[PDB]
Amino acid sequence: MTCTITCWGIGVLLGIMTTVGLMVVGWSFLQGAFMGVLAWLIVGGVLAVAVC
Amino acid sequence: ALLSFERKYRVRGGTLIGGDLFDFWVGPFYVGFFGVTTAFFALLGTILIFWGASQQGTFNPWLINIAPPDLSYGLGMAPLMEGGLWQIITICAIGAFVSWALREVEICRKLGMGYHVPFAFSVAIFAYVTLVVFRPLLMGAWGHGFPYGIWSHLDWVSNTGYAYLHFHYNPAHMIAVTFFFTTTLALALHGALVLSAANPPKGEEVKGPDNEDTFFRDFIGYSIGTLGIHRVGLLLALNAGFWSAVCIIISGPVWTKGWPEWWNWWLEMPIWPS
Amino acid sequence: WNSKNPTDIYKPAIVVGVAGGAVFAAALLVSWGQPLATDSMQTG
Amino acid sequence: PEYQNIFTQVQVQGPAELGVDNENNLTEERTTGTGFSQLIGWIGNAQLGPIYLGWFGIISLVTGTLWFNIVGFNMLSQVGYSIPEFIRQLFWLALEPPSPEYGLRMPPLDDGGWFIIASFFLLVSVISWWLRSYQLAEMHKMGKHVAWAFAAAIWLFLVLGLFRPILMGSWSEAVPYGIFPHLDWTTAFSIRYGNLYYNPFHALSIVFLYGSVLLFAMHGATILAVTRFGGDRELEQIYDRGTASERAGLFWRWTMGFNATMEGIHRWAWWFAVLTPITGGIGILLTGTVVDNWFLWAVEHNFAPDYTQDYGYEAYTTYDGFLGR
Amino acid sequence: TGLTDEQAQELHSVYMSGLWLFSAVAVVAHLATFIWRPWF
Amino acid sequence: LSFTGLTDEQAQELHSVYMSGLWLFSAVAVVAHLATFIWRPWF
Amino acid sequence: DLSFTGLTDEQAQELHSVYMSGLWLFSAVAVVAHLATFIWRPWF
Amino acid sequence: LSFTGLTDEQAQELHSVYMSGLWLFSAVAVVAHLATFIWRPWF
Amino acid sequence: SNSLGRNCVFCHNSRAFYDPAQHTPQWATAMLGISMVQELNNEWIVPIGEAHLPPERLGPVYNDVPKLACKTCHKGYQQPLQGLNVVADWPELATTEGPFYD
Amino acid sequence: VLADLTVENYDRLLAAMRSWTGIPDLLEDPDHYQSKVAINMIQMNQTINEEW
Amino acid sequence: SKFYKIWLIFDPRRVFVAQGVFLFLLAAMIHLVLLSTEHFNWFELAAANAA
Amino acid sequence: SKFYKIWLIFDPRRVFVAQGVFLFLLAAMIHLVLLSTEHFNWFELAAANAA
Amino acid sequence: SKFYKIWLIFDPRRVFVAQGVFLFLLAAMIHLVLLSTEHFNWFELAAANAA
Amino acid sequence: SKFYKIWLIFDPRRVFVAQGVFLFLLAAMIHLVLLSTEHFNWFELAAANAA
Amino acid sequence: SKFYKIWLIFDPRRVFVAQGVFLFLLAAMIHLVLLSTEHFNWFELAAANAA
Ligand code: BCL
Ligand code: BCL
Ligand SMILES: CC[C@H]1c2cc3[nH]c4c(c3C)C(=O)[C@H](C(=O)OC)c4c3nc(cc4[nH]c(cc(n2)[C@@H]1C)c(C(C)=O)c4C)[C@@H](C)[C@@H]3CCC(=O)OC/C=C(\C)CCC[C@H](C)CCC[C@H](C)CCCC(C)C
Ligand SMILES: CC[C@H]1c2cc3[nH]c4c(c3C)C(=O)[C@H](C(=O)OC)c4c3nc(cc4[nH]c(cc(n2)[C@@H]1C)c(C(C)=O)c4C)[C@@H](C)[C@@H]3CCC(=O)OC/C=C(\C)CCC[C@H](C)CCC[C@H](C)CCCC(C)C
Ligand SMILES: COC(C)(C)C(=O)/C=C/C(C)=C/C=C/C(C)=C/C=C/C(C)=C/C=C/C=C(C)/C=C/C=C(\C)CC/C=C(/C)CCC=C(C)C
Ligand SMILES: COC(C)(C)C(=O)/C=C/C(C)=C/C=C/C(C)=C/C=C/C(C)=C/C=C/C=C(C)/C=C/C=C(\C)CC/C=C(\C)CCC=C(C)C
Ligand SMILES: COC(C)(C)C(=O)/C=C/C(C)=C/C=C/C(C)=C/C=C/C(C)=C/C=C/C=C(C)/C=C/C=C(\C)CC/C=C(\C)CCC=C(C)C
Ligand SMILES: COC(C)(C)C(=O)/C=C/C(C)=C/C=C/C(C)=C/C=C/C(C)=C/C=C/C=C(C)/C=C/C=C(\C)CC/C=C(\C)CCC=C(C)C
Ligand SMILES: COC(C)(C)C(=O)/C=C/C(C)=C/C=C/C(C)=C/C=C/C(C)=C/C=C/C=C(C)/C=C/C=C(\C)CC/C=C(\C)CCC=C(C)C
Ligand SMILES: COC(C)(C)C(=O)/C=C/C(C)=C/C=C/C(C)=C/C=C/C(C)=C/C=C\C=C(C)\C=C\C=C(/C)CC/C=C(/C)CCC=C(C)C
Ligand SMILES: COC(C)(C)C(=O)/C=C/C(C)=C/C=C/C(C)=C/C=C/C(C)=C\C=C\C=C(C)\C=C\C=C(\C)CC/C=C(\C)CCC=C(C)C
Ligand SMILES: COC(C)(C)C(=O)\C=C/C(C)=C/C=C/C(C)=C/C=C/C(C)=C/C=C\C=C(C)\C=C\C=C(\C)CC/C=C(/C)CCC=C(C)C
Ligand SMILES: [Fe+3]
Repeated sequence: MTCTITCWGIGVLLGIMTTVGLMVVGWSFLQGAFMGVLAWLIVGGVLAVAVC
Repeated sequence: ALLSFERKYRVRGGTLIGGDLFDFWVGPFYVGFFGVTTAFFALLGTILIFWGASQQGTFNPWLINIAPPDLSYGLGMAPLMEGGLWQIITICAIGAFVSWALREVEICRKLGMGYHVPFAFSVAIFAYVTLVVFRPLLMGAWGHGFPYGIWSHLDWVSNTGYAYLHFHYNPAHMIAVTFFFTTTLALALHGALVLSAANPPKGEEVKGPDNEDTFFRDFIGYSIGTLGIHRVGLLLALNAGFWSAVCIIISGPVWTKGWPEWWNWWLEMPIWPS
Repeated sequence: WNSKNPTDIYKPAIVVGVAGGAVFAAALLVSWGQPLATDSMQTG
Repeated sequence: PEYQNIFTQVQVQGPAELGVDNENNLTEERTTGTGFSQLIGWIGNAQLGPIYLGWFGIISLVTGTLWFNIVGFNMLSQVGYSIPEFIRQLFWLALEPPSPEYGLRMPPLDDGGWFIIASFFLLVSVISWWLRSYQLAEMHKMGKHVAWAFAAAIWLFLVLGLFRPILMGSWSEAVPYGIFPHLDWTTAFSIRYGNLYYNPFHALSIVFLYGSVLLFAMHGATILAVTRFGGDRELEQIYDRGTASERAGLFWRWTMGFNATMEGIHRWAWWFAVLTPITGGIGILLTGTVVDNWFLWAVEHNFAPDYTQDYGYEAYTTYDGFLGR
Repeated sequence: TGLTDEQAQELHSVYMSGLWLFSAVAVVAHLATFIWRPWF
Repeated sequence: LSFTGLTDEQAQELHSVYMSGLWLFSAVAVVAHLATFIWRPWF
Repeated sequence: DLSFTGLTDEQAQELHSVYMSGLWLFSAVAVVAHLATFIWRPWF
Repeated sequence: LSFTGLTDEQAQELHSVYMSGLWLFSAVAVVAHLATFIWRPWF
Repeated sequence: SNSLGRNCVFCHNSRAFYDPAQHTPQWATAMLGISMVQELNNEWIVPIGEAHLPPERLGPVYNDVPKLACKTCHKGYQQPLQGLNVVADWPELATTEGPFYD
Repeated sequence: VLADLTVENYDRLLAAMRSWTGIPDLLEDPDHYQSKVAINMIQMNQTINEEW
Repeated sequence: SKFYKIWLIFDPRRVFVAQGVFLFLLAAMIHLVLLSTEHFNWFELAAANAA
Repeated sequence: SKFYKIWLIFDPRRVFVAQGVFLFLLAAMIHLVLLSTEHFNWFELAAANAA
Repeated sequence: SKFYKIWLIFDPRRVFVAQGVFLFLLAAMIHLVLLSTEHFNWFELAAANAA
Repeated sequence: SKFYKIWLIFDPRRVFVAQGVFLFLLAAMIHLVLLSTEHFNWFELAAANAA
Repeated sequence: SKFYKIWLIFDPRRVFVAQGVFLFLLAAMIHLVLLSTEHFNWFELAAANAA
């Protein structure tokens, strides 16, 4: 691999960034985490397929 | 006694501690250093249960109940008949479980096989440890552990479940329960394939791995394989043990309100129109 | 002079960092102590 | 450390395996369309092979969709065709069973009438899938353990929604078609009939449910521990026992005094899983039709624990003391 | 698979040069922080 | 000497571009920080 | 003359020239959009 | 040079058609946004 | 439970929700609360709302008078205002037959 | 219902109810619906502390 | 100046996809951040501006 | 001045990807930290300044 | 002080990555604890100085 | 006295790395214990010293 | 006496590492026990004398 894991690692980092970003602008930790989980699955999944 | 093939495997060595001082077999059981400690802890714990049962007034296995101390005692030791016996049996139980897992390490080291079983048992130990010491430690009292009774420890589960007003809504309980119903799903189908292939209709040849590989391919459109089912199978059951440990360690130390109230994050999201 | 024989140099460091970590966590849990105490009341 | 056989470290992909065949001519109804997924290939086999689509499979798939659609169309119409509200309340909406006032008669479409029709298609869909499992095993010339194990699951499935409501004389005893509502039904069912913990068959089903996960963790770990001896090829270890079966047996013989064979492990595996819904089906069938209160049944049969301590919080602490004031 | 004597000679010299450069900024930063807001 | 296959002269050429990129990134960062300090100082 | 991507120096030079033109154009539109936003509602 | 095994002449042909479609899609959007701004301005 | 801020085991023993011998003394107080809420809603709150409350104070669906329940007083606490003595200094609201300051 | 109270007690209680109910004009106009609700609701409050 | 050598390290096909995904998400996130604020939300301002 | 030898140890492809991810994550983290504070929150400052 | 003999037994790839991560984690931790305190929090102090 | 013979049984390569981890963990532990204290939290003493 | 023969029984390298871990773990555990108390807490004791 060495690229799918990196893309997966990029997605989870973006998910954490989107998690704290929503908390700063309001929202809640649980609501922000779900979007972070969603961002990790979507962006990480898209990257794992779009770029290899 | 031995088996028809056991003699060539009963070799000296493979111990973690104690060497050949304890390296022998009693009957079929392997006795190690941790088989000695297992015998001490299991027997002491079992006897103390019946000693507590004697003073409790009943020897009925259903009605035997060694309960933890009151929440007022905190994390300190309690009088042995005011909940202190439960604390000693817990120490004996933890010592027996850890010794049992470590004894399995010596057994599988002597057989030159992987340590998957002692690791998998350690998850079961962790599920027990998070129930009897970790969760009581976080909640500040030994009285939060489950009592040592066949039916008495069901009342603890029922009360702890309703301590959060509907325990099915626990998100980690949902994940953990989904793993149990699927682990039994995987066990039923995996056990069925091997039995079906090895036991065809009378008068017909037994089948190989290909026939079961193509059966669920014909059945559900995909077969995970002979090796894959054990790999996903251990993971399904380990996740069942791990997530069950999670669902109870977040109930009270991390979440004190009702579990339905947890899902309020999803209901009142900003995206949902009023 | 030097020794050129093979040696797993990080093997003892890892176990020290784990045993020390348990002591590190215990000292914090004794000094600061139980960040979320979640005290309970007995009703039975 | 040593390679724990949890994820395959190298994958090989060749021509797609279309499957075996015999005089039953399986290839007629196979899709002959294969795909390979390298993500699922890390833990298992990577080929998303062709699926045999027969008439039991198609009828089950079609009727299952009708039950799925009727439930879904009702849920969508329950929120007034509001898609954002349907998604938001997806885990909360359901197709509720008929009201108890209608007994076993056909209720109005809005008051459980569509539930019976949706349940009718679900019952046909589930039975058709079971027939597919039975037919596929017969056409593959193997044993019917897959169908027999499925029938055990259907037994609890039939008792929950078909047999017990008929015995109880009311369609209202069925389980609602919802994510949370069948959890609410599960909790309400235990509360209504005393405490389902004290149902011996519920306790028995838990024993085999715990045993199923316990065994299949044990079997999965043991096979992976002996997979260095080709233990994952269990079938060849049954017809010709290798050291993988010997060490797997001797590991458990030296641990707990007794073991199994490479074939006998799956008999333990099959029966513990099969007994989970069989005892559960009996326990549910005996609930309401016979008992109606399980804790009182436990008290009557003298296996309900008795407690001597007081019950109020005032007996252990004070309101001010708990508040720390 | 190991370093020669010559290889480690230049590696240490670079590492020390980075050590002083990193420390020099840190010492300056700490002095600036102490003047701005002392902690003693 | 090398661990990743790059020659000594290749790394010298690569480092020069990297430092030039690093200085450019730091140059605008200094300008960005200087403008922010005037707008809202934190000292 | 190292190249981990198989591109020659001439190929990479031409690719950057197009990419640079496909960076100023994106930035020029962004600059115009940012200027219009600042006139509409300034943020500093 | 060509990672997709596609010639330079083909790429220019493909882009010219793609740009023609892009402008047509954008031309509709400009008219669509102009109609919306008249009906309900957002500035 | 939500109105009191407590849980189900505050007033009940989970193994027997029916058994009066397995109930805490708070269960008896809650049982008195059910009667009080019904009396307040049926005879006090609804009759006065149906004659004086304006349409903007009524319900959305049935245009019904707002009613009170457990959470109206507790508002998420085991006792209203955490057991604060709110009637010692207000004898006027303590009885219906003239204040008794004594 | 509250006319039998003394002058200092009536003023003390009436001022408290306005603060308690957040209505600065409570019991000012007898024909007001809020005042008429309060008069009945004073009796209900006394009933809670006495009957219940 | 001679930044063109970054393509000798980064695969142009790999970086272009990553940059395209990053730029849209950054643009979407910033747009959503402005909507979160009560001063730069152009949708709510138009409602207030129209009175 | 001898720091160029760091590239003999680290593969440029691995470090550059790590540096790019770290630099943006650090930059985003500092930006979010400022937005949390009531002083260095330019979105709220514009609202207060306009009012 | 030469002390260059230590580098013979160490892999430069492993120690540099471990040290580089360690320094940033240490630097971030000290910056975080300073922000936790009400005296050395320069973000809160800047607000007080302005007001 | 004659403690130089500890290296005849202990490996100096492994001991040096092992004690380095131990020493840092000790220093991090002791430093973080002082912060919990109300008398040796030098961050809080600066606040009291200023006031 | 004649206790020097324990090294003819115990491996000097193996006992020393076990002794080192045991001695530090015992020392750390005992120090933490005093911190868990009130009388033998030199950190809390110093604060009391200050007041
Ligand atoms: C009112 C009741 C609530 C409820 C409240 C709880 C509570 C409370 C708990 C669970 C927990 C669990 N619940 Mg729930 N739960 C409810 C409804 C359900 C339903 C259902 C269909 O309705 C299901 C399937 C489950 C399923 C489960 C699993 C997630 C889990 C079970 C324990 C576990 O995993 O093992 C883990 C336990 C072990 C692995 C035991 C370890 C064994 C040791 C190591 C070995 C024993 C050796 C011993 C000495 C025997 C040797 C003697 C002889 C020699 C052999 N719950 C209802 C709604 N649920 C329990 C849990 O998660 O525990 C972690 C938990 O505490
Ligand atoms: C407050 C909650 C009550 C409770 C109320 C109930 C009720 C009610 C029931 C159980 C039952 C079960 N409980 Mg209980 N239970 C509680 C506490 C627990 C605890 C615990 C730790 O506390 C545990 C572990 C359990 C465990 C269990 C299992 C042993 C058992 C289910 C058997 C089975 O496998 O079901 C799995 C079987 C099915 C899911 C149905 C078969 C499904 C069919 C065949 C599949 C059709 C698929 C369908 C078409 C959809 C297909 C879609 C695909 C995508 C294509 N209960 C407490 C007491 N429990 C069951 C029982 O009694 O068994 C005797 C049951 O009915
Ligand atoms: C991955 C998680 C799953 C799991 C796995 C698992 N369990 C395992 C293993 C594995 C992989 C083993 O290898 C090991 C084994 O050898 O099993 C046959 C084992 C094992 N888990 C067992 C049972 C078991 N597993 C359970 C569940 C699970 N274990 C999970 C489903 C449960 C549940 C749900 O409760 C039980 C009861 C045993 C058969 C065995 C452990 C044997 C052992 O510990 O032996 C030493 C101890 C004694 C002989 C007796 C000790 C007595 C004590 C001193 C006193 C009593 C303490 C106890 C708290 C009593 C409480 C009683 C009341 C609660 C009724
Ligand atoms: C009791 C022990 C375990 C068990 C055993 C068990 N279950 C089994 C079996 C066995 C032995 C099978 O052989 C059988 C099987 O085939 O498994 C793969 C099965 C099975 N049990 C299943 C699941 C299952 N198992 C469960 C539990 C368990 N059963 C335990 C874990 C449960 C629970 C927790 O209740 C469930 C839900 C199924 C996966 C499978 C057979 C069900 C089946 O296929 O029914 C026919 C229905 C359909 C084909 C369609 C269903 C509805 C679709 C989702 C609709 C289509 C949606 C799609 C979006 C199309 C939309 C179209 C429109 C837009 C037009
Ligand atoms: C007195 O009364 C007065 C005041 C007069 C009055 O009434 C005021 C009214 C006023 C002002 C009208 C205000 C309304 C307005 C303005 C209506 C908006 C108008 C809109 C929205 C226009 C729709 C057209 C969009 C299409 C139809 C796109 C089609 C898209 C196509 C299909 C492209 C997609 C297909 C592809 C293939 C591309 C994908 C490519 C690849 C896959 C390669
Ligand atoms: C609240 O918590 C509080 C209380 C705060 C707390 O915990 C207190 C903190 C405590 C106790 C921790 C104490 C910290 C300690 C002890 C950390 C020592 C710090 C050190 C050591 C700094 C290293 C700097 C290394 C660099 C920056 C090198 C630069 C060199 C680089 C790497 C280039 C080298 C590369 C080459 C030359 C090229 C390669 C060469 C060839 C290929 C030849
Ligand atoms: C919460 O607490 C708070 C207080 C907030 C907190 O955390 C405080 C922040 C903390 C502690 C972070 C500490 C910051 C640090 C450590 C800063 C690291 C940042 C660094 C070092 C900047 C690198 C810049 C590198 C570039 C941008 C190069 C550009 C490269 C260009 C693009 C050239 C690339 C191309 C080539 C090389 C060509 C190849 C050549 C050939 C092929 C020949
Ligand atoms: C919450 O907190 C807040 C505060 C919000 C926050 O987080 C703040 C976030 C912050 C400040 C993020 C920092 C942003 C940064 C750093 C922005 C990077 C953005 C960049 C760099 C823009 C590149 C654009 C270049 C293009 C897109 C060119 C187009 C290229 C075209 C398509 C041509 C390509 C085609 C070819 C080359 C042909 C091939 C050639 C041959 C075959 C020869
Ligand atoms: C409040 O803010 C919220 C809402 C939060 C928010 O997120 C804001 C939204 C944000 C920031 C999104 C930013 C939008 C962007 C970036 C818009 C991208 C849009 C683009 C780029 C338009 C492409 C149009 C291309 C077409 C449609 C071509 C048509 C193609 C035609 C059909 C030709 C096809 C080919 C052939 C026919 C044959 C060719 C082959 C040969 C010739 C061989
Ligand atoms: C639960 O109940 C409560 C009440 C709470 C409870 O606690 C009850 C506790 C209960 C009942 C425990 C009862 C304790 C018992 C029975 C323990 C007896 C203790 C024993 C037996 C230990 C002898 C001391 C051994 C040493 C210390 C040897 C020293 C050896 C030295 C080092 C010599 C070796 C040196 C050599 C050089 C060898 C020569 C070698 C060559 C010649 C080669
Ligand atoms: C009139 O009133 C006045 C007076 C205004 C007033 O109010 C008083 C205010 C006053 C006095 C201001 C007090 C100044 C303060 C508080 C400023 C602290 C700031 C300090 C001290 C310095 C920071 C500089 C940080 C850099 C720039 C580091 C550079 C490090 C870089 C990032 C390199 C690190 C990375 C590596 C080495 C990589 C190694 C690689 C491997 C290991 C692989
Ligand atoms: C996007 O597409 C659209 C389409 C829009 C959509 O919405 C998609 C659909 C969506 C989202 C609905 C999602 C469905 C959900 C969540 C349902 C979960 C289902 C659950 C949890 C099942 C509980 C267990 C029920 C039992 C145990 C039954 C057993 C009963 C059986 C069936 C026995 C037969 C019963 C009878 C009464 C016989 C009647 C026959 C005669 C009378 C002859
Ligand atoms: Fe198997």
